[PDB]
Amino acid sequence: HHHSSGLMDRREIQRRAKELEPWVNGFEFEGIRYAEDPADRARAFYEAFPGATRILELGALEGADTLALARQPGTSILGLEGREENLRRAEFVMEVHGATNVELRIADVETLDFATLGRFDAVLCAGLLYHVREPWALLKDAARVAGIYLSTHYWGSSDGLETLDGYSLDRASLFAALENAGFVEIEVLHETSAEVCDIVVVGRARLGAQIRRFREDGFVNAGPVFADDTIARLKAGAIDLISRFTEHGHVSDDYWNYVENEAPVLYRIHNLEKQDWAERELLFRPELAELAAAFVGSPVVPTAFALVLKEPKRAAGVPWHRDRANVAPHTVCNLSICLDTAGPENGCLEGVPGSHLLPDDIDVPEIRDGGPRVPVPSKVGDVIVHDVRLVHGSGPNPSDQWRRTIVIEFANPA
Ligand code: NI
Repeated sequence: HHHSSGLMDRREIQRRAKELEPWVNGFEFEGIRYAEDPADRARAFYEAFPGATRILELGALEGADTLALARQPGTSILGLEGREENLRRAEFVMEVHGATNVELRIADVETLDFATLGRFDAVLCAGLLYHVREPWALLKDAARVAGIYLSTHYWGSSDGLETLDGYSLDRASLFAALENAGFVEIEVLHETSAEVCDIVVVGRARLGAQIRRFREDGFVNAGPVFADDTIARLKAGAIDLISRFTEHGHVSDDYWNYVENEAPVLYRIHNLEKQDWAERELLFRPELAELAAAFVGSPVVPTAFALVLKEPKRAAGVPWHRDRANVAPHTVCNLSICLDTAGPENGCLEGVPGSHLLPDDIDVPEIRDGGPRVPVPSKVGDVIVHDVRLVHGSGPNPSDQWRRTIVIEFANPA
């Protein structure tokens, strides 16, 4: 009757499950109760954060929620646990279900330097905020690593919960802790009583909302990234390149130019990383690939470099188009380091929101004239991120100002 298998054998699953006793929530697997709704909350979690490929769970006892979040493909999970018993139980659960895309670490979140972990797309704080003696600092530490699925409790109001370090948690001190942490975009999904109450909120800080709009609209002004110096060096090198055709007498296949009397107008420097640059190293700065990584996916590689130029007065517009249409949405993005201030009357970016989520075969003039054609204002230093499927264009620059921009294409190696 024996000497056979199981549909790891269920006998061995029973042995190692009984070996790690006691279990706090038990352990079931394929129907059988071995020891005495995470998938639902996980689907809600990905409904709140759709493009998450680098999630970080906090307080992953037994890995119940961890396994749930690891179901979605292309996902990498780091789960931190305080007690090593629960850690070995969770490691066991991952071993059984075959979740090879999960790392479980033993770490106390109360005395942990959160900068060591890195940057994460989303953070799951499921039922532990009411275990720390100062939860606001926990939320702040969460903000340093762009979105949180918080599921916690709160206390009515009437009874005075003193006033400790600026916070009374009640509801006011909760939303004030999330606000002071950095999460400016808060959405309550589920929630009251005179004493113990429950609440489940979603939080997006700066860069997080930028991800939301980049996914919905297809383009975002993600502000600056560099800490002084290198941007002005990029501008100086760029003007150093424009002076080759203008001030000197340069000519090559990468100086794209186009009637009578007036000199040919230069509008694009193709293959910018390959040209004679003293500052092309700045094209490989980690902040750029890190930003494009935060918007697209974690492993990003720069695929194309270019320098688009709007000369003063003479510069004409660029027709509306999609850069590439043979890729899935939210897969390849363009970053645009704006070396000059750009306004609607200066030849700045214009996009049709949501056009990146349209089919492959389209008629560009219909999408263009249909609209809306919304402009993307930018200051010198801002970085514009947009999807390659986005239908985008601009008008001409008839004013005295230049309008120079560095465009770099970041894509997933797949
Ligand atoms: Ni384009």
